Amino acid sequence: DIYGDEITAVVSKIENVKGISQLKTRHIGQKIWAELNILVDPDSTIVQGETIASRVKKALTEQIRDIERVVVHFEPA
Amino acid sequence: DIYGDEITAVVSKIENVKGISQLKTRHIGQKIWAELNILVDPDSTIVQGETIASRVKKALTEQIRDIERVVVHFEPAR
Repeated sequence: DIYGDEITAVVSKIENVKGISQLKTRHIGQKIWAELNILVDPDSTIVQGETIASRVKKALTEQIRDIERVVVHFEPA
Repeated sequence: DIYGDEITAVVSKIENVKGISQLKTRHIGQKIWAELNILVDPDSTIVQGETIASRVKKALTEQIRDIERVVVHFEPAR
């Protein structure tokens, strides 16, 4: 959904992501350290999941300002 | 994320919390303001959810005295 936090907004537009099971953010003033767990099709390969995780990472780091750190883990839908 | 883990660790042991959907910590000096959305049984009532969420807010304020301020929201799991 695009009406929640900025990260979830970025991720709602990535077709192959079906959900975020867990979003953890740390804030020291404007600076953001993030850790996410996305849900992808459970019959995806592990390399397919990685690819999507990299896609999400890339999207987040260019679309969102003051990202110090972002890790994306993937998990079955 | 030191408090991240510490928070997750405490909530992990609270009966009827099925998961953490969202954790936000903000550093204000050397104290912490935290905001969590916890996962509870979808078939419980709202007042049972608020009961669980208050148990979490207390466990966290007590066990991590670095945390000045904590808000807990809840929402349904699967």
